[PDB]
Amino acid sequence: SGFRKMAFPSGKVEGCMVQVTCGTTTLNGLWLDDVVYCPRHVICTSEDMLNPNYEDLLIRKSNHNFLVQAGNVQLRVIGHSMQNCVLKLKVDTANPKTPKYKFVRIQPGQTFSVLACYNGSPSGVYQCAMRPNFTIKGSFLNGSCGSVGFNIDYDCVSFCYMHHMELPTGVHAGTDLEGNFYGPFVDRQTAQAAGTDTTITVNVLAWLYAAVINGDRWFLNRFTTTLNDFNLVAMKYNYEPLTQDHVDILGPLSAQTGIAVLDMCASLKELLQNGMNGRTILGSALLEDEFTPFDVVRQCSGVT
Amino acid sequence: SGFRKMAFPSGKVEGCMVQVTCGTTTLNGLWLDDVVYCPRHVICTSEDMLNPNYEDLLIRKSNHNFLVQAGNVQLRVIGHSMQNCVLKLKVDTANPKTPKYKFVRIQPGQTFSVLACYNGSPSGVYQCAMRPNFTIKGSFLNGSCGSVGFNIDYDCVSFCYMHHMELPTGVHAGTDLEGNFYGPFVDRQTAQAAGTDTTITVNVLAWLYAAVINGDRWFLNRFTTTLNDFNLVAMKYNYEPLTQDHVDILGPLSAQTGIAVLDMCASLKELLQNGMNGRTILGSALLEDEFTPFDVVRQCSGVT
Ligand SMILES: *CC(=O)N(c1ccc(C)cc1)[C@@H]1C=CS(=O)(=O)C1
Ligand SMILES: *CC(=O)N(c1ccc(C)cc1)[C@@H]1C=CS(=O)(=O)C1
Repeated sequence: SGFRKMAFPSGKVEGCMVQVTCGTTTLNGLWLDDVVYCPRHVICTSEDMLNPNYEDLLIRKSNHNFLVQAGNVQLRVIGHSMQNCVLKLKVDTANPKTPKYKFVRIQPGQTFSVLACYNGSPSGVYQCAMRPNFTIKGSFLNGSCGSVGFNIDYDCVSFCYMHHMELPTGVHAGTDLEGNFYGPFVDRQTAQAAGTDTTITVNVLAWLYAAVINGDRWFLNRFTTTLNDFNLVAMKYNYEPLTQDHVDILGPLSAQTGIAVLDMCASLKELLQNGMNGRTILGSALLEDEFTPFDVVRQCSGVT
Repeated sequence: SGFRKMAFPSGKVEGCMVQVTCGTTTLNGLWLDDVVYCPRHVICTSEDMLNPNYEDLLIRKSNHNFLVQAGNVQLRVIGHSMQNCVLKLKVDTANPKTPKYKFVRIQPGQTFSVLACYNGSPSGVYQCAMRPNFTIKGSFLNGSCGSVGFNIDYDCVSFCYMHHMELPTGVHAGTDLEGNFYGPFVDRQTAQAAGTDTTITVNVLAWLYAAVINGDRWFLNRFTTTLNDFNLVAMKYNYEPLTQDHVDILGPLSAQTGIAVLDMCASLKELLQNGMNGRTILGSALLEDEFTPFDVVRQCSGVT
């Protein structure tokens, strides 16, 4: 019993973190096989960041300008290329700690673990969601760029995020491992406002199921609703609209608890309309939206 | 910017987790040098748990009854001993992944990371505090016993917790790595009620500092108070009394923010007396008490 915001074990990714230095800019890189992945803005001074031409800036760079350090040992760079907003540094040694891994571009609502690093040394791990405005609510200080987000399925690390930018509102923007930004963000020190931070409705319902499963049941009510009725309420409270796909995805938690998804929607509706009246659910005073149905099932059935 | 419930990177501890099987009971063990540490109740059937005599139960056990499996490889047990409520299994091979480590018995209010394991495989990592009633609010399913809690100082893992018991109220009890329980708990399936779950006042103030540092300042007020006055309010709301030691410990956050600890106490007092009036602090609708001053300073200054 008990329900916790839980990150994947970070070992397999700790073994991939290196320091990348170009001139006097230092940040984190990801060493997988004989390639080191890092944000392309490693080649910028903060002067450069107001309006950089990365193609022009890169022309002044050579293999030997990219200093890569795995712990204390220096890696030899035999090639560099720009892919979208990341650099790929070909090194002459395959990382012997390379896990099985994939690159995946996640959708908003999907959750992942972040290994926050400074100078290629891991400082801590925490759980995130890709927000519906394609920001993440991270914890990232100066030098944390190149820190990566990941899921682990048994032996396989799926890398979904590389950290690039803190927006002036202290939320975070970054790329998949192909260097394509999530959302409309650019690696440029400009005006970039986040859109509406909408709540991930399907994740809140998953978390309500997690609560039922763990004893917290006070918010179960006598009522039901329809997808269309629930959605009117969702709109009013800047909740993502709930689809039949969301209902389907919640089926296993439905089945296990014996609460129809549309009954749980009616419970959520009442919570949106009445607030929690000073009570808590799984030790929280608001509605948590960064547990996926998959996260709840995993944590509620002890998957490794 | 941004503030997150952050666990230590779990790699160094992932490398110490093994499966311990005695008869038909399986749980997690900690492999450090040529010793495997596990809960002594590995030798019990759940029948045994109502009123076990561990000394008598152990007499029927031999080195060869303790099956230890590190991933797929079986370790050979050349010795076993009972220390308080843990077993120490002497194996014939030192763990080549042994980090630098200490055993430390933490005090209530202190926070640590838990690597939740099943069958010696890590499932996830999360942050905890030892509560003032010597419980922790974990997330632990059947087979999670022998899971350990830890802090990391640079290269050194300080192990402070081994998971033993879920109490009937779905909170968790366990031992330091010398097998001594935190609080009055016993490895026995009996009536064991938790005491008052009091809030860790010094940790809440630390978290209020973390909030100031990160932009959330709405709860700063015009008022100050005294240790004695604040403490009257603390008593009423089941907050730990605040000592001069707590004030001293908060000095660095005081200095960095320019808010006297007694001014922040007055802010907390108003929050206790008036609630948050539907507002949030660092994305939370209640007062977080499982960040230590040391945790806030660490996360706010990018320590690795
Ligand atoms: C994002 C990041 O961590 N940094 C960074 C580097 C370069 C640019 C253009 C923006 C941001 C850190 C800033 C200075 S550093 O320590 O070299 C890395
Ligand atoms: C605590 C724990 O994880 N288990 C356990 C084992 C033995 C006793 C007496 C209590 C609790 C799990 C229960 C069954 S198991 O899978 O063998 C381990």
